[PDB]
Amino acid sequence: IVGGYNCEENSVPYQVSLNSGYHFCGGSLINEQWVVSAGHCYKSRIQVRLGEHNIEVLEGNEQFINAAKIIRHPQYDRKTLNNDIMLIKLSSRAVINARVSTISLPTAPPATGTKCLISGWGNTASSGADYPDELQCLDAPVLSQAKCEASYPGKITSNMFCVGFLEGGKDSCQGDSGGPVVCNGQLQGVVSWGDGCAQKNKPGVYTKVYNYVKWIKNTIAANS
Amino acid sequence: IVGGYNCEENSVPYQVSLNSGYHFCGGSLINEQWVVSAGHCYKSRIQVRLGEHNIEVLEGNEQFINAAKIIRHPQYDRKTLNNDIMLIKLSSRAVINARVSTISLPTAPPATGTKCLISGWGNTASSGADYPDELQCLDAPVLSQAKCEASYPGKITSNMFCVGFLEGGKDSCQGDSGGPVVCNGQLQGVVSWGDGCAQKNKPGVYTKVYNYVKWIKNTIAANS
Repeated sequence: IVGGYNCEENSVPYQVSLNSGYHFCGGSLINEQWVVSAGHCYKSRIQVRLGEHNIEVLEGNEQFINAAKIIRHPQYDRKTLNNDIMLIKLSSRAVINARVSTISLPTAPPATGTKCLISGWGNTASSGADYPDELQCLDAPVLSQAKCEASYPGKITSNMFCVGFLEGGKDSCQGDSGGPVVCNGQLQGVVSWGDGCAQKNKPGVYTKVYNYVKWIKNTIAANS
Repeated sequence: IVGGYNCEENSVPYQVSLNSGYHFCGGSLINEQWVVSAGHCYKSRIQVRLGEHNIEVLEGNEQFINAAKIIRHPQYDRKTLNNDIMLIKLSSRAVINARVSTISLPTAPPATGTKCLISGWGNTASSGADYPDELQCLDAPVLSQAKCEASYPGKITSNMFCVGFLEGGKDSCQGDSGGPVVCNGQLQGVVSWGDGCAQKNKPGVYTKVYNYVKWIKNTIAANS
C-alpha cells in the first residue's frame, strides 16, 4: 500500500497472509475454514497466517494453518488476469475471536464512489523497495468502469473494477495481491493488478468478487 | 545546497532568485507572471531574476523584473514557519523560452520514495560559508512523514514534509530558502527550514505545496 496508513488495532481481523516461508500475498478470511485470494498468488503448498499485525513480530494472536485445498478459478486467465480469484480451504478451523474473524461477501456489485478499505503488507514506495512491518490500510473509492476502461484500454473485463485515485499517489503495490478491498462491510475486491504503483491515471485493478458469489458458496459446499 | 552538484544547462529553467539588493532567496516560476517562494523571504521590495545560472556572471538569458505584488499566505506563522509560502506577481510577464520556463503545481502530495530535485545558490558549506556561482542541484528522496515527524518531534505540521537523507551530508542550506523541490515534473516543495545543513538525522523541512494549490490559483485569478 503506497500512500496508506498503519491499520488500527483489530480494524482488519479478516486479513491473512499467504506464505511460502515468508508472505508473498494477502487474502481474506470469508469462512472459519476458507480464505479468498488472487488466483495469480497460486502455489502448490501455502501456509496461511491469521491474526498478524506486525508481520515480523509475533504479538500473540497469530494462527499458522496450512492450506488443505487450493482451488483457483477454473477459467483463470494467466495473461489477462481474468477471473483472478482463488479459494483456500484451511486444514483446520480458524479460531474466531476479536483478532481473527470473517468478512461478508457482497450482496450487490461495487457502487461507484463507494469508500473502501484496502490493506496489505505490500511495498509502500512508488519506486524502490520499502516493505512495511505493520499492516497498511488505505481508504479509496470505487471508480466508474469508464474511468477504469479508459485507464487500461482493452485490458478491463467485467470481472474487474478500479478503486483508487486517477491522480495517483495512493495505491496498492507489489506484495498486496490477494488482499481485501472491503466496502460497507463487504469484500468487494481482491487486489489483482496495476500499471506500476500509484501512477497518474493508473489506478489498481481488482477482481469483482460479486461475480463469484455463487461459485464461492458452491465450491465451499462441495469441499466441506 | 550541501553535497549537491552544478545543475546541468537548461535543467532548471523555472529557478528564480529573489533580490532586495542581494540574493537572499530562491523561487519558482509557476505562471508567466507569478513566482512562488517562502513566506519568510518576504521583503517589501523584490526584484526577481529569471534565467540565471552563474549568479555572478551574466550569460545572456537573464530577465530582471520587479515584483508588482508580494502576497504572503495569510496564515503564515513566523514562529512555526507554518504556511511558509508566498506569491509574487511580476510587473511584466516573463518571456518563456528554453531557459525560463514554468513548473507545474503538484496534482498529488509527496509520495515517499520519490526522487526530487532541490536547487539553489545557497551556502554549500555545512560549517562556515561557501557560496557557489553556479546553481547547485541535489537529488533527494521524499522521506516518510513518520521519519519526518521524528526528526523534528512536534515541529512538523501537515503543511510540511521532509526530503533528504537521515545520514546527513546532502541538504539545502542558508540562501536556498524559497527555492524549488520538484518531483516528477511538479513543484512538491518550497525550501523552508531545517536544523543545520546536511545535519545528521535533522533533514530539510519543506512547505507542502500541494495543500496550497487552490489558494494559489485563486490568488492569481484574483490578481490578474
